[PDB]
Amino acid sequence: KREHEREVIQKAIEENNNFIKMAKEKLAQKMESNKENREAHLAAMLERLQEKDKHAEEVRKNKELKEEA
Amino acid sequence: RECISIHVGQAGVQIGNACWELYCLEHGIQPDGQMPSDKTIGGGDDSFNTFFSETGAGKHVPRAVFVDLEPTVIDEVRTGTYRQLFHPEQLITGKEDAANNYARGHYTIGKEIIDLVLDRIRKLADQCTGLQGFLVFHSFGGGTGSGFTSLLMERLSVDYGKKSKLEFSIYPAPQVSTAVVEPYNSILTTHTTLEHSDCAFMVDNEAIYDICRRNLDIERPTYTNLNRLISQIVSSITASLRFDGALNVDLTEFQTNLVPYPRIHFPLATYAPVISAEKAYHEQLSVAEITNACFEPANQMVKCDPRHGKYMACCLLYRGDVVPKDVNAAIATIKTKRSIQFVDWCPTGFKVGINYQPPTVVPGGDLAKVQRAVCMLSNTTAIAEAWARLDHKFDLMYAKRAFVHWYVGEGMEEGEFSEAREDMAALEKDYEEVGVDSV
Amino acid sequence: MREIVHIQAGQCGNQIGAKFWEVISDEHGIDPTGSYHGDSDLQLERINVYYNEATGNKYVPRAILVDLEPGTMDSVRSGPFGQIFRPDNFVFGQSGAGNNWAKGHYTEGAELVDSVLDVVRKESESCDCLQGFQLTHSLGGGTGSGMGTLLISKIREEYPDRIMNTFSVMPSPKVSDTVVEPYNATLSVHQLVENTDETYCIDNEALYDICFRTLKLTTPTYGDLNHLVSATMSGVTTCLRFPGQLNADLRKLAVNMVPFPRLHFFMPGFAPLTSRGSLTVPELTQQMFDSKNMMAACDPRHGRYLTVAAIFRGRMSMKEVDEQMLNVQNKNSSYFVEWIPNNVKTAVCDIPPRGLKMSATFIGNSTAIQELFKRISEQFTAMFRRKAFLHWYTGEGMDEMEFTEAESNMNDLVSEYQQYQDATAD
Ligand SMILES: Nc1nc2c(ncn2[C@@H]2O[C@H](COP(=O)(O)OP(=O)(O)OP(=O)(O)O)[C@@H](O)[C@H]2O)c(=O)[nH]1
Ligand SMILES: Nc1nc2c(ncn2[C@@H]2O[C@H](COP(=O)(O)OP(=O)(O)OP(=O)(O)O)[C@@H](O)[C@H]2O)c(=O)[nH]1
Ligand SMILES: [Ca+2]
Ligand SMILES: [Ca+2]
Ligand SMILES: [Ca+2]
Ligand SMILES: [Mg+2]
Ligand SMILES: [Mg+2]
Ligand SMILES: [Mg+2]
Repeated sequence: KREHEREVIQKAIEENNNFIKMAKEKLAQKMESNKENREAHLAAMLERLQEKDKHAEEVRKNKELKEEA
Repeated sequence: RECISIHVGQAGVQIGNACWELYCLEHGIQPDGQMPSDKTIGGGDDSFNTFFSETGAGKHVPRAVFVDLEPTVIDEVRTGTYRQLFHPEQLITGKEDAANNYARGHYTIGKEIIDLVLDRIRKLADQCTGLQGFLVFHSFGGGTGSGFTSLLMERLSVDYGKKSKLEFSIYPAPQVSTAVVEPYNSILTTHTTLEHSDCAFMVDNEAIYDICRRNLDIERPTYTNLNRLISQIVSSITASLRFDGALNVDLTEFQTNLVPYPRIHFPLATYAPVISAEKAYHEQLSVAEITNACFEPANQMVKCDPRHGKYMACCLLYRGDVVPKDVNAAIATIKTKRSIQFVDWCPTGFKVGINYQPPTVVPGGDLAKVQRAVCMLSNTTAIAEAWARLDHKFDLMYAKRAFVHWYVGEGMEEGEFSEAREDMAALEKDYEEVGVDSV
Repeated sequence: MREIVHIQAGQCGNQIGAKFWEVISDEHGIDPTGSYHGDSDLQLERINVYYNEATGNKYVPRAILVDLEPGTMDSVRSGPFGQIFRPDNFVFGQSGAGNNWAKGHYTEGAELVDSVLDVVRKESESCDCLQGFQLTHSLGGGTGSGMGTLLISKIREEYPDRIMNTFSVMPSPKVSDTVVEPYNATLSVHQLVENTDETYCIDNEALYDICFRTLKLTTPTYGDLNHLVSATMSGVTTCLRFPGQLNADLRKLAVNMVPFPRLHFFMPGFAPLTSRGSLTVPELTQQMFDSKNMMAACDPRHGRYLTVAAIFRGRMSMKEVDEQMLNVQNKNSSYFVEWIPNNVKTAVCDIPPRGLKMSATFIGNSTAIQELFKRISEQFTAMFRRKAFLHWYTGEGMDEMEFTEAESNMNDLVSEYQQYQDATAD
């Protein structure tokens, strides 16, 4: 019985420890996946407006080249 | 044997403001923290010390933390009548709220302040000879109440493991809802937190709103009216921890007698009597009368019909002029009524407790000071009606992906919305499985 | 704490925007000298949302005034509150755009935009927590329409996590004879669809019809039209300027009002609208939801409401308001999408506007707003089919395709509004 009693308290400890680690792990990847997403959701949003400056300069360039009366 | 309260968002903070005001009046603590009746200065093992710490100067400081992502709400506390009661480090505020967005409260704005909140919590814990668990007050619907609370619950599971966490949640109500996306925030927080909370007491604002109108003749209730009434339920539950008595429950006891299965941990509270001073006048109510009032659907705290479900466990907390003989007879009658159905796997289905300190009313309130009152915490399958209503509202919007962009713009993926909804689908199924009669 | 930076471009933006500051300054007890002459302490609880504080307890609007015709600037300085505006926040041009969108967006506005952003940067750095920007401007002119949308894109570039709100005034043949207005509007809508979180559509065709049909002004003036806008603008911003918890800041408003990012064009409404030569809660409620009180020239009963925000002002029975909002919603069930539960939100402010005892402002995201964009696409395509006046724009560097893309994108937006107007729950 005393052997069983030690096996039981040890299980309880292993129960708690696994709860912490599944928690710690699940939180860490979910905050990391989220980081990637919001980075890419900004990275591409401002690569969206380099095309709007590469086009802003393109327009202003086509005017001066039209000023060649 | 100590508990730490955490109040999150406007709803949690403003609820705590009412609860701690009531605690001080119940224990005779003045707004400056002094309790004259306490003769053990700077410390003690008194029952009220489970919720109050002490300083050498005789001050009694709540073992609480207030957190909001914008300072408007907590600043009232910092300047209100009870400003001296709390140490400045206990009150924590950011500068930009979560904008009714779970994602902002969990990822974008929440992460900015989570570490500070845990550090202040840890300083409270280090002031403990033995810590039972945490009491978390918040709202399902707000951006901070849902998003940040879920982050805090997950972090608490790491720093403290299986230590008890109990929630007091505010179920959305259109009567006072200030957000269209509240269904999204509630399904997401429930799913994220579902495996971290050992017991969650939901309060439907609509139920409180109707009770205040009907029982207290309040023609157009306000959060102040509602919050005081919530405080009575919170006071009754904590009364067994704050007041010294032989017939008390503690966090471990009534958890062990209310929750049959880990996911089935959502009881609905009922309080009685809720009466106005005019009607109380020349009208005193018996133990049996308030006991019967707990099973009447009108007095419930979540809009649902327990008659159309089955009880799995009832916890009856009496306080005031209550004698054991009266309590035993009242519960004896309930066990004869067939309109009150218990599952067939719960023969013994009543946890009972008595505290002898009478209920207290804040001055200027609407509730009458009664001699005896009772709070019943019942785990009935009828609560699933609440999940069904909120899941349907989730489905209507999600079918068209309405408002989802605000959440994706803050980093989330559509997967989290289906993942969370499937979890609610399983929970709705679990609540019907447990209600089926055994083979 | 929650600070908003106001910007106003063009003659229209500066005149409707000048009235805005006269009205709200009165509501908060601020006189043209920037001093507080008020009685109740709710006038200052949130004064810092729109006003900077300086030494001597003087309040200065957080405003930036812009135009490519310097004459405009003097007009504001001479106005009733012209001396309250911080003088360095005036950013004037040289010549004027001549109702040419391309000049304001690409050529003359571009050379001036960087000077504006410097004032923007100075104002934003003195904010404890900036929440966003609001722009007042017209879509028919050349400066507010072209340079306004450019300033939006450049601000979003430098402050991409703040809310961009606009009060955009929309051309009408009934109010101005300029022939290229359909071009400028269709080009600005193409911009505002991508770069603003929420846009209050002010339509002069609706303002003129209200001034003529309801107020019996046979010859309305911009002073008459702008009296309507100032009442609307004061109403749709009172949740932001006074204590409350419904749509209290610009982002919380956007999250309740914008189910889809492109469908952020609102239909403002105000009540009452009574002639000087001629009120209960049930009446206010019915009037708000009447088409004749909409500042956009669209009939909400020709479409469906995705979301609605109603603001009540004055001393009144809150219980009476709750009933009437419930009554009007379920008496008009068919005009609210069934797949967005509880999409009508109601706020109440104790302080009424000047001159009235009870006011009601209406903010509606309705699929009927497509009637307006269809009016403009009709006018736009009428001239683009023949390429009339198109040399004004290609001469500044633009290509004909930017016009087709702006045309097609507006037509896509109209098609999108119809998609959700016809959507079912099951
Ligand atoms: N019972 C009660 N409910 C409240 C109270 N305040 C807000 N609520 C509810 O909380 C929900 C909205 O969440 P809030 O608490 O206001 O928001 P928050 O927690 O501060 O988070 P943010 O919106 O990001 O600031 C709604 O369903 C309200 O009905 C309150 O004082 N008492
Ligand atoms: N309601 C109202 N509309 C105006 C006002 N001023 C101009 N508009 C409208 O604005 C459009 C023309 O734009 P303007 O503001 O005059 O032009 P701008 O933005 O100053 O640009 P440029 O004059 O070309 O340099 C027309 O459709 C007019 O009807 C005003 O004071 N009130
Ligand atoms: Ca003591
Ligand atoms: Ca003491
Ligand atoms: Ca005119
Ligand atoms: Mg808040
Ligand atoms: Mg016991
Ligand atoms: Mg001009």
